[PDB]
Amino acid sequence: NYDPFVRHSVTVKADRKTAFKTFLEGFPEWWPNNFRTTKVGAPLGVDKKGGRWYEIDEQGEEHTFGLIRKVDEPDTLVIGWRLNGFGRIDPDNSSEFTVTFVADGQKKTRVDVEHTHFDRMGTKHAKRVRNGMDKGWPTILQSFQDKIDEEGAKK
Repeated sequence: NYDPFVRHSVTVKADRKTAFKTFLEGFPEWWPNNFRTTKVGAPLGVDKKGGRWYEIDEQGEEHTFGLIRKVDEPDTLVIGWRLNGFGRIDPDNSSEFTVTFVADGQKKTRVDVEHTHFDRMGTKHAKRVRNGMDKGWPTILQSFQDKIDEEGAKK
């Protein structure tokens, strides 16, 4: 991905409702990278009323934030990139990925994320992305589907 286009696809075990919940409404409460404090797992994570991904930073609530331009219910989320591992550099502006949750009636949901702007824009752009995405974002998706599995049929 990212060189041509970057796409995220996960399979949710309990409908688009839980996919959206676990992706937006619950940012820092699952089991991935989002469990570390002031990294991506402080008592906040995502702001529903304003539309941005950020946590309460220890220095004074001044965290890099995910640029939500569209919060379209449990369906689609168009957000610009922020930062994951807290050990990486990102512009906190462009990137932009359209999160498309494709609902499966049997309480299943395949999300297909179209991401194309910042990372695609060449070696160094994608290189600064890889600086801390590699052990975060893909891993987020794992624990993401895993806690969703809990909400669905793990228990």
